[PDB]
Amino acid sequence: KIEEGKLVIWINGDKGYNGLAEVGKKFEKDTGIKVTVEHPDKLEEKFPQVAATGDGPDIIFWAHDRFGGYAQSGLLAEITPDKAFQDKLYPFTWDAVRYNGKLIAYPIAVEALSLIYNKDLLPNPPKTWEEIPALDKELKAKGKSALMFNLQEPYFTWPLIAADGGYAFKYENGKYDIKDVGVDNAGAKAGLTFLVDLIKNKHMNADTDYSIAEAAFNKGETAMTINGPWAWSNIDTSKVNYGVTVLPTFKGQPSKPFVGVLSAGINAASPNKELAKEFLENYLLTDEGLEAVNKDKPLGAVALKSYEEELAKDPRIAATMENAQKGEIMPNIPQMSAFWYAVRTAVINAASGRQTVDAALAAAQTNAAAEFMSEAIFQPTDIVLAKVKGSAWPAMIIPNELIPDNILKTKPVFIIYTPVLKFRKNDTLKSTYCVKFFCDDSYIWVKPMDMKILTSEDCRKWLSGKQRKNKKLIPAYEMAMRGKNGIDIWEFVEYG
Ligand SMILES: OC[C@H]1O[C@H](O[C@H]2[C@H](O)[C@@H](O)[C@@H](O)O[C@@H]2CO)[C@H](O)[C@@H](O)[C@@H]1O
Repeated sequence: KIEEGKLVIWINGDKGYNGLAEVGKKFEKDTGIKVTVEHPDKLEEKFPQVAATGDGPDIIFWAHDRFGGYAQSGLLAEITPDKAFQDKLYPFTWDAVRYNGKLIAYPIAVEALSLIYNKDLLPNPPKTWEEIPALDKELKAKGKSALMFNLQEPYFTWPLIAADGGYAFKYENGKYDIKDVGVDNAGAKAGLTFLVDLIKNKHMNADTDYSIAEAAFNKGETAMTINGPWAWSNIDTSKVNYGVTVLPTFKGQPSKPFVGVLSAGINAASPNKELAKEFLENYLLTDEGLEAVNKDKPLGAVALKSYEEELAKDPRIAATMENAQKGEIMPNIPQMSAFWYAVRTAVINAASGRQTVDAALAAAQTNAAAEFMSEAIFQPTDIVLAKVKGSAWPAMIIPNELIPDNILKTKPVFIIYTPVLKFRKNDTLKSTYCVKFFCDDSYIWVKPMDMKILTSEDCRKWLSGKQRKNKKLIPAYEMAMRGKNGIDIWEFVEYG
């Protein structure tokens, strides 16, 4: 599906993807390059499993917190803007997408959750979470409720959990300590206990989700919701008379939203990196590109200084920014998805009554500390199943140092092997690889989507079943069942 000459773009379903697709059409009009914007379910979960397959996007949009994990797994291409372009965006938005000294994406916009409230039902929103049980009593008498927001995603409940001292990873001396997790300390427990009590006393329901909360507020059934800038569009349509303001305090301390930077990363496996850079820098990251997206669904405070000086007059933006300053910029470290999943499970189990607050958070604490497992990155000397198309044939990835010069010339448009002989590793996925087939000795250039890692257990399973009835592939599989240790790759290149 991904192929040279075209762009496939993924962005989340709550973002202004029709607006983004209008920028895509402008790009297609001027350049002839087709742009397809998609918004699949669970895209932040899917990207790592399909980035190296034919089903990956060239460009992925998400909050920066997922991008450290992607980069550690080699899925993101390094971004290389000159000083002039960097000067166009705020420094702190670049740092959000800096990973191990490298720029790993283009920042787009800054997102924080705010308290949104119906100015008709409630001209004086509570400054404190504590006021809300009594406020809901009063509103229940009038056929309404005080507050509804998405309880299925920890993003929305984290500000309350963090208010009295909950945190993700301890930050000191400019680095995150991954073994110091603040998920089950007395503060986090206090905040999640408050949430569960709101449920128990019937002021909120445990299965309220994004669209339930959205419909409810937009129809005037609830005085308040908690949401981001992307949601202001549908409230405008509603003609609910609404304000956007600072989240309530908990035990006198501000709610502390995790702040996100919507960012666009480029798939390291993509053959369209230069096109992707042209689209992002020259079409999206301009006043008119960003405006088209923002008029579909508000971006928040954009990273682009020129367009932001316009947007910054909006009091809804100022409120976002105030909440952002009371919260934390999310870490981009690879441990973040394990943290999010751990806390997601904890909140859903506690709110539903399926587990206590103490036991839910204690399990989340240990889970959030699990060692991060990066996706493997195709390396030279790796043993693969390679498709000439052409049927899949066992082969070895050849390092550039060993590639016969004639074969180099046909290339598409350190691992220490020996004290003197070292192979530069692949830092990321590549758009093309030079492999050499076993018991065949021919070379080919392949895309990653046409390679699959081949283990020895893979070989046996093949050499044990009905697949062995295909005789021509037996010596191939049985050379590769040896593993890369059992093959002198210098010999294999030199003499077959
Ligand atoms: O709830 C966990 C989730 O939080 C954040 O996801 C946000 C995203 O940043 C926003 O742009 C918006 O779309 O809502 C999402 C939550 O529904 C993290 O970015 C994400 O990694 C995390 O899993």
